[PDB]
Order: sequence, then structure tokens, then C-alpha cells
Amino acid sequence: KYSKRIAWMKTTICDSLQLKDMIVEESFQYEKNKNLLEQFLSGEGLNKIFAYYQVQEQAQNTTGDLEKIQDKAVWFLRITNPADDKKKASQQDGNDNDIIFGEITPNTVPMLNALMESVYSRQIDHIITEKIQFAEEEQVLEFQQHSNKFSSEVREAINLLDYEAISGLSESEKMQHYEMKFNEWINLISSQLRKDEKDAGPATELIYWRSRMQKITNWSEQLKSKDFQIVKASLQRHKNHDNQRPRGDESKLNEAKDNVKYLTTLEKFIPLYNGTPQQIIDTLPALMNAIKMIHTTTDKMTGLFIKITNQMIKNCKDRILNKMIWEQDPAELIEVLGSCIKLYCEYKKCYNDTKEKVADMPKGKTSDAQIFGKFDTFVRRLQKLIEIFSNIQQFNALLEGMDVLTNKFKKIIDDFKKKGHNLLDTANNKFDRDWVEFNVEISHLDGELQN
Amino acid sequence: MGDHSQKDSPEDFIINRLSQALGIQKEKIKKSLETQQDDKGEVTNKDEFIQQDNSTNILWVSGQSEKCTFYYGQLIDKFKKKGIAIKLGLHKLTNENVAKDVVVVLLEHLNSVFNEIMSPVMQNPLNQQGWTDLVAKDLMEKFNNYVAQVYVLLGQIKGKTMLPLPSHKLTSKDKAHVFEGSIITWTKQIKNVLKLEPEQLLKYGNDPGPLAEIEFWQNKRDNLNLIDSQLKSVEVQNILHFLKSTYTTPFTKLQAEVKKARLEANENYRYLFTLKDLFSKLQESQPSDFPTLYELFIPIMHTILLIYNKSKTYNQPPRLVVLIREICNAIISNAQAFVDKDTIFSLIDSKETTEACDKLQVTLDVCSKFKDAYFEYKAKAGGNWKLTSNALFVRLDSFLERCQDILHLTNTIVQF
Repeated sequence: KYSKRIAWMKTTICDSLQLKDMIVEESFQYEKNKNLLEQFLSGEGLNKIFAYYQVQEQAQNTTGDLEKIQDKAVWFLRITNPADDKKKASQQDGNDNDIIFGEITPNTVPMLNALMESVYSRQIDHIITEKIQFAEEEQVLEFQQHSNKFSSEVREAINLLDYEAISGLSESEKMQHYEMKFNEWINLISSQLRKDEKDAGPATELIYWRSRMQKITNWSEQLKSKDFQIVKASLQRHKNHDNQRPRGDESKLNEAKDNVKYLTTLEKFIPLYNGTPQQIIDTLPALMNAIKMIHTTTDKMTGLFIKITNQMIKNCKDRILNKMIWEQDPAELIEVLGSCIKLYCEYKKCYNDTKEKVADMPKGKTSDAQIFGKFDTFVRRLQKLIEIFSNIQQFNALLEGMDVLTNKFKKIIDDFKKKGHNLLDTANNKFDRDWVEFNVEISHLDGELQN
Repeated sequence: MGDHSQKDSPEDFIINRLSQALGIQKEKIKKSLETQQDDKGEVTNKDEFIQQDNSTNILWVSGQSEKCTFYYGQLIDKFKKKGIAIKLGLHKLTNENVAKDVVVVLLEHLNSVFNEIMSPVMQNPLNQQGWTDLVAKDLMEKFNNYVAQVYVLLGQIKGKTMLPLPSHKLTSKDKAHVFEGSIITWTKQIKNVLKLEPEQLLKYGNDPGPLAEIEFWQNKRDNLNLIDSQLKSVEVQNILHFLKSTYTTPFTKLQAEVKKARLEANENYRYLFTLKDLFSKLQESQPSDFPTLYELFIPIMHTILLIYNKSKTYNQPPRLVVLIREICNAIISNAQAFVDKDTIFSLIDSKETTEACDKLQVTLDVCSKFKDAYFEYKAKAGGNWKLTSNALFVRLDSFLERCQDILHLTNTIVQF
């Protein structure tokens, strides 16, 4: 080796009695490594060789054997000494040339490895928030490499004989208690793998979609545990294939975990926290762009779009209430309602593009209609608010008598806007009762405009 | 017994050491740093409750020192032990406790390379007790792709050589040799991805910078050609034979790279002459220059013309012209920014500077000399003028227009 083998063997007499041992002392191994010849020259290779970067300080069952050639050694715990660099520096510490690695020999290695990679991921995430670390598109690719290394760690975390009984395997009490447990597991799995969508919040549908992802993920970790399968091996060995091909087939965790992952992907891709009409339009544009991931059942797509439409309706009512709009000037109310009008115009255009896609799906082949009707009703209500806005602005442009007529029209439109914001169920029921009342109000306004 | 919220600190004093100590406790420095509030409850949740860092940040800026927590984050020579790995506490004193040394400083990458080399040593040895299952070989493949991405990150900071790290090490099924080829595929993509035009797009385009970009490109392909000689192993040839259009597309891209490299090497010989020309300009300390550089420009052009004739097989002779023109372009912009800027604002302020205004016109004249020499070289060339100054030099023309517009207004200020 180099001249600094004093500061490793000392680091060995140090740590070799905390791995290969419950403290005490290290039965001198390097110095009946160093008076046989191969274990001397090998460790000589360790510190000195740029070639042979890694060593291995193996413990085997007490017996010590230093050599780079790795061997899985039960029932041992180890420490590994990889120098890496050429010529062990004798004017520095032997701790600050090597990098220590305590191994478990035939002892929970797939776990210990998974944590070590869970740590290097977190440190890599901490560096990503901080400075250069990784540059530019290179550092952008590095962050893509870490995000993939993170998914492999979560893949590892999810991961975490047959004749070991004898005459205990074949019993009508043991095999029936295992079949009754595997079939009860099937009834529990079926509970997670049918409730109607109805009318839900923007968080509720995305939360239950993400909840199905994590729930079916943790359920897929429960069925990926070797005990839960080596009971399904004991059943297939006993020839009880009625609680065996009946908690795979019936358990629809193959198709439901697929819909769970699809719901998780829709939440990652994706109004209720919008105050201004600019934020209402901006929310509808970001939502309609996020709903393009379609090609990657047509009933499942329609149910998500309906829940996004209902949330945008309850926000527009709350905005019109915030704008006492009989007291507020018609010209001032028109400017605020013009911004809400433009967003309503954008939603009607997106409804026409969805109807053309429905026509193409009807030409190929010789629940979805009621949603298209509720979308047409939502587009119809948004246009009615836009029209009352434009009526107030036109009177401002005009005429003292013309201004007073607009102020009356803006007062009626406000009272309808306040009723909608009160309750979302009231917004559906009162909207129908307001359309009848608005017609009677429009006739009275026309007579005043004629004079 | 061993110990508990103390056991971790006791075997932590001995093992750490720093080459020679083996303390075995009692650490008075550790008991004083215990009262961070989060760190103590962290160290207590590691001892008798399986994760506990113990950080040692030396110098730098706002160093952690005797810091760390139980997880948290190190910015720093630390070490994480296990202790009751969910709960094996209040029994045998954390018998599954696993320790590992993590130095300051990448080294975070090199550690990840040793962790994967350990986990592959584990897979070769036992098979596991179903906790790994068949995902043992899948995790080994996930580790290898991580080691490739680390090698790609190495090439990002350093200089490519991804294909060498994409190559499988100590391979004994047929799906594994296919995975090796698929990483070789993204290597050929990185060579074609790199262009002379993309650097020109994102500002820069310096006469020294473009020469260095070809000198870096010719070095990357020369390394890739040397790596291709190691990549093309007798074993890697047999893999391509046993199912093959995946192989020949990687072999075809290699022969295209080898030819483009021969083109790059001639571009590097041309770049090496421009790096001397750029050295004449880059050396400039923004004092005078334009008086002599207007004289030195005509010969710098006369060298570029002779460069066209000498190489002959010079690949991208119409693309390299867009670089040379952008090269002189960026150079003039730098020289011009010096002679005005806050100095021109300061001179206008005092309004006791007329000659300095004339100096600005002289600076513009130096630019005119470069465009005149560019036309004087176009005649000297006699065909294959190319250039496309009417769109390329617009960047330069637009600078001189703004300059002239100031000069027109500065002269009027002297009048008043």
C-alpha cells in the first residue's frame, strides 16, 4: 500500500468491533491478513489502487476475510472500505480517504438500501431548492433524473418456503380459516374497487381520485407482502381454488387500480379560490387546457368536466354579490360585468367544440346527454349576466333619462345575482324562477326606453 | 441494556473518530448541541424508537457545525444510524441498527454509485426472503438507470461520456443487453441535439465562444469515438446479432458521428485559428482598440477567406459563415458598450465634451470598416459570398442606427 496504512487499520481496529461486534475489541485480522499475503496486498490494492476503487471488509460465520470479491455472509453484519483514489494520502486523516459502509449480511438489505436511496433523494431535493448542485438544460435533465430516482424509491417502499408446516398444511380447519380470510379480504377489496358522481366540489372529486390512488396503492402493498401471497400458495397447494382464483378475479384491483392511477394523473394535471372576473376567465382557461389529456371510458371524462362546470357557476354568483348593485352606478357595474361577460363567451365556444366531438362518436357506431344539457344551461346563464352588463355600459355612453333606465336594469340583475350566491341548490332552483321574473321586468324597461 | 437516547451518541463518538479516537462516549460537545429542541426529540426518536443524521459542516457560508436532525436535511459530513427498524424498541437495544458514513463532498452521486454496487452485491448473493421478490432484478435495473442518469449529470458538469456509463458492467438475460443498447441510443441523440445555431439563439455568439463550442464538440465526438471503440466489445457485437434493426440504427448513427467528427476536426482546426483572432479581441481592456482593430479587422477577414480554401471538405461551410458573422457581431457590441454606457451619459451631463462625441462617431467608423472589409473580402473570395448580412448584420446595423441617432442628437446639443 501507500505509507498511510496506519490511519486505516486504526480506523479498522476502530469500526471492525462495531459490525463483524458488540463493542469490546477486534481479534487482530489485518495482521493475520498481513503475515499469510493476499489480504495484505489486497488492502495494499485498496488504499493505493486508481484502478480498484472499491474493497470489501467481509465478516463470515468468528472469521474475518478482507477481499474486494463480495460474498453474502449469514449470520454476519459488516463494514466496507472503498478508497477510490490513487496513493493513500499520509498527510491527511484515513477517515476524511475512505467512505465507510456497514452491511447487513443475510439481514434486511432490500429495506436498508431503499432508505439509503430515500435519503440521497431528499438531499438531492434539498440541493434542487438551493444552488447549482447539478448546468441549465443539464441541471434540468439532472432534476428529471432525481424525480425518476424518487419514483424508484416510492417503488422500493411499496415492495417492502411452501412445505414449512408438514402435516399442518392439510387440515379442514386451517385451510378453511385461510380461505374464509382470503375471501373476506376479497369482500374488503371489492368495497374500494358504486356511488353516482352527482354534484361535488372541485377538491372532492380530485381528493377521492387521489384517495383511490393512495388507497389502492397501499392495498397493492398489502397484497405484495410475501405472507399475504404464501397463504394464497398454501390454498393453491391444498387445492382450495375457490378462495384463490376468487380474490384475483373478483378482486377488481387490476382495473380499479388502473382507474385509480388515471384519477391520480388527472389530479396532477389539474375557480373556487377566484375573486375577480379576470381570475374566473384565467381559471376556465387553465382548466380547459388541463382537460386536453383525453385520448391518453367517455362516461369517466364527462363526469369530471361536469364537476368543473358547477364550481365555475357558484363562483360567478359570489362575484356579482360582491359588486347593493342597485345603489352602485350602472356604468361602474357594466365595466366589472364586461370582464365576466368575456369569460362566459369563452365557455360557449368550448361547448361547440365538445358537441362536434360527440357528432364524430355518433357517425362511427350505428348520462352523457344530460351533462351536455347542464353545460348548455350553464353557458345560457353566463350569457344572461353578460347582456345585463352590456345594457348598463350602453346607457353610460348615451341622455339623463337613458342613464336612469340602465340603473333600474342593473338593480334587477343584482337581486338575481345575490339569490344565486346564497345557495348552489338555490342557484339551480332560483335561476328557473328568475328567468320568468326577468321577462316581466324587461317589458317594463322597454316601455320607458320607447318614451 | 447497551443504552437508549445516549446509545446512538455513545457508538457515534467511537465510530466517527476522524482516523484515530475510538472514544465510546460522554461527548460533552454533543450534549451541549442536544438543546436545539427539534434535534434532541429527533435523536430520541432514533435511539429507542430507524433514521438519525449527525452533521459536521466545516467553513463555507453559514455552516451547520455540530447540527443535523432525525431526517430534516444536511447542506456537511454527516452519518445516519438505524435504531428499532417500524418499532423494535423496548426489547433488544436496536439489534438491526445499521450505520453509514456520509462525508461533506458529486460525492452524493459517488455514494449512490456505491449503494447500487452494494445492492447488486446483495442480489448476486442470497435472492432475499421474498421482501425483494422478483423486484430484486427490477430494482437492480432501476439502480443501473440511476447510475446512468448520474453519469449523464457527470457529463453535464464535466464532458459527456454517457455511453460508457450506459454500458452494463459484469453482465452474465437478453432483455438486459437490449437495455444497454437503449441507453447507447440516447447518447447518439445528445451529439445530434448539440448545434452551432442553438448557442447563437440564446445571446452569446462571441468569436472566442463559437471557436470553443466547436473545440468542445470535436473533443466530445473524439471521446465518443474512443468510447465507441470500448462500446463496440466482442460481447456487444453478439447482442446485436441475436435480434437487429435496433443495433444497425445505433451502428449507423455511430458511422454518421465518426464522419461528422472528421468534419468537426476540420471545424476545430478552423476554430483554433479564430480562437487566436478572438484572443486579439478578448484581450482588449476596452481602451482605444477601435483605432487599431479597424486596421486589424481587414487581415482577420483575409485569414477567414484562406480558411475556406485550405480545409476544402469543410462541412457546414454555409452554416459556419453565420457563426463567423455573429462572432464579429458580438465582438463589436462589447467594444461599443465600453466606449459609451455611463461614460456617454456622464459626458452629456457635464456638457463640456465635444471631442468625446466625435470619438463615438470614430467607434461607428470602426464598425463601417468591418462591413467594408467584409465586402472587401467578398470580392477577394470571388463567389460563394454567402454571409446573408442583410438579415444577419441587422443586429449590427440596428446597433449602428441607434448609435448614429445619438450622434445626430449629440451634435445638436453642442450647437445650442
